[PDB]
Amino acid sequence: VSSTKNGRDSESKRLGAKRADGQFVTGGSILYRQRGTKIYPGENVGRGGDDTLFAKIDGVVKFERKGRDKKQVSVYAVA
Amino acid sequence: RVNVTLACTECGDRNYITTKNKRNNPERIEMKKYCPRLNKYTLHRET
Amino acid sequence: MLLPKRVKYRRQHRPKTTGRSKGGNYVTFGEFGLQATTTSWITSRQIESARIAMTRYMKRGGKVWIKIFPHTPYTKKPLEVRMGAGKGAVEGWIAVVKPGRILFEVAGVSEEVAREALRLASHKLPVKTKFVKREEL
Amino acid sequence: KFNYSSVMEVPKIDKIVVNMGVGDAVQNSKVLDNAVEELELITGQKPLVTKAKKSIATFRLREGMPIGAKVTLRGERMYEFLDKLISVSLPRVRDFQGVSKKAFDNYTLGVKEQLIFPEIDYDKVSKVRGMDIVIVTTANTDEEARELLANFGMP
Amino acid sequence: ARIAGVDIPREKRVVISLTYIYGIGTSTAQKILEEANVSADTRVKDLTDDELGRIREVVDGYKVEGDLRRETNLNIKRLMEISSYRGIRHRRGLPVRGQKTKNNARTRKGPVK
Amino acid sequence: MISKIDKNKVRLKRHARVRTNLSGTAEKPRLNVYRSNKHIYAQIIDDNKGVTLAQASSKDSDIATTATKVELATKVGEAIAKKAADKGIKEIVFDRGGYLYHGRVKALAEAARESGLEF
RNA sequence: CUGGGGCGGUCGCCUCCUAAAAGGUAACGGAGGCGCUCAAAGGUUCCCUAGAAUGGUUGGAAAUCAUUCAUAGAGUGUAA
Repeated sequence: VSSTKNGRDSESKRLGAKRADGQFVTGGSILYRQRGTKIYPGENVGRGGDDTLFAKIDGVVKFERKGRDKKQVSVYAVA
Repeated sequence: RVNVTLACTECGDRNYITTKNKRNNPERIEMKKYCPRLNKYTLHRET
Repeated sequence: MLLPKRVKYRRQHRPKTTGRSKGGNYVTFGEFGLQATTTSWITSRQIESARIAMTRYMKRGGKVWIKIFPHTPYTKKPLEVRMGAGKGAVEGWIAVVKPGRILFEVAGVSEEVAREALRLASHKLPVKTKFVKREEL
Repeated sequence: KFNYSSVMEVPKIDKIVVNMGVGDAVQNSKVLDNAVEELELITGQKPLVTKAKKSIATFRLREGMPIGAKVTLRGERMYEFLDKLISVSLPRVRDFQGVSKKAFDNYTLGVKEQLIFPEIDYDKVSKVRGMDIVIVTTANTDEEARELLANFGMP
Repeated sequence: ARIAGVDIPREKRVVISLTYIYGIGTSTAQKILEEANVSADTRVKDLTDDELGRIREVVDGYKVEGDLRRETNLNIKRLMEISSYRGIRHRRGLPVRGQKTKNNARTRKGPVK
Repeated sequence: MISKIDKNKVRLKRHARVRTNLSGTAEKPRLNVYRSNKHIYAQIIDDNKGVTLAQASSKDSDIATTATKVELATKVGEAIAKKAADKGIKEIVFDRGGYLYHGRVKALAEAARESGLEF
């Protein structure tokens, strides 16, 4: 009479990028959902309590490099 | 770990509820909260 | 009788058998060795069975090298019960070998003596082999 | 003296660190304070919490994560400590050796094999406490350090 | 006090201070000090101001000083090496006077057993 | 043989950590102050563009004067104050480089505070 | 619910692998956790940064260390 003990699992949290690079977004729009500092915040970009990247100014997104092995997302007011 | 209700002296309403350890701090907790009606940081006391 | 002292997981996923050998396609210890030409799973029982048949005819007159070690253990359900009840217990340890991989390596013996000793150990292996010598060109 | 190209390449004596060893206050309630006062009886400084009871680096009996005392003496107090180390500390020793590696506590490998508080004679002490005094110098070489160990004071 | 430089025993028998000092084994401890009112009430340096001075004059006036007696004793070791006895070839090894190497072990001189 | 450590090295590191959430920007420029073992230098810099628009030091020809080795700082602060008063003497962020706020820097910091520099 | 039913075992939430470089994805597939704790383990200002081997407790070959390497090897109230 063989038994089991590995049929438990949690729900999946839709993580990853929510906005593409070069797309127009409005202030308050989420840009990234992660568990830690996978992507640092750039210009006009704040960090939430759950390490969520959001925009504060309406403009276009821009994913660039910060340092040598760290990425960062910023937003520019220029339409 | 039990519930704690910070009572007021002028307000008379329990709009501030927190938690604490009876085994750790068995004495009454006394902090300075803010009662909107009085609109002044008053000294609240646990019942 | 070759098996790891301890492993993190006792249940693997069965190593894939495709492509060519990743590395170890040249003899670097002995002068002659057995090179595989087909892909199959080599168990520890067969590995020790071929080694005992090689030393028996060599009469302790040379050095033997094994370039393969069972790293993946496989399970097996006994007494053929109904399917769907979880994984079974470990049965033994195997090792995937792809074409171009050297199996054994002999040294300090006659060239014709190593050609006969390797032929006796090739009859206890389930893969087509080929006698090769140290290349240098 | 030995071909120093300037008048600032001459070696100096970096610091002087010493105090009691274990003085385990887990069963010695007042012996901790007693050893503290004994360390304060050679040089007047409050005793801190560190392993300053060795003859050099670390190479003795292991354990780790203890709770002893230590003292930092590096100015003109250090010169006076050396003077008292040639007076009271050569009353019972009378044996100048030579080494420059490790001793009690690349170190961290021991906390045993020390002295027995000889200058703390049982004239105002309740016990004997290992208080090996580590020598800190600006010595760029252990044999140059040995040359300084016999220089201006007992071999 | 200054009887031996650093008083070993403290607050105990007055003649117990000469017991820790080498050269006497409590056999001539009360036969060296014969000064007026030379008593003792378990107080070596307690209840006393001037008494060691006379003890330092009788210990210096005696044939044996305290270090010279051990000096000649540690100088006859090589002086007794004229193919005689005094552990000529005993101390070097482990065997000691009494031939206790067969009765048991060498408690006198034994490096590691 | 315990070796000594550079004082400017550690200071630089600390300064970099304090410059992670503080920078000048035209309207609110940063007042960087460099204190040496002889004199002290100060200059209003604009991080946004990267160009200085002010300069004041204790080794200046109109500042060099056998003082009490602390009065110079006060003068230095008042010296740049007037220079900054000419153009752009409003809200400004004071930078303490990497040293402590107590000491000669304090005197130089309060020197502009009593001059009128709204900071 | 269930590779017929019974017997057994499970039934909610959290992390990883399977999952095929966005996200999502099954089985009585493979591994672990939670049913809290904390008046400082909170807020703010300021300042700090393992293992090897030699003055030997005949020695656990890591007492609370001197300063080399640390180059982060640590550390984080808790599983990943």
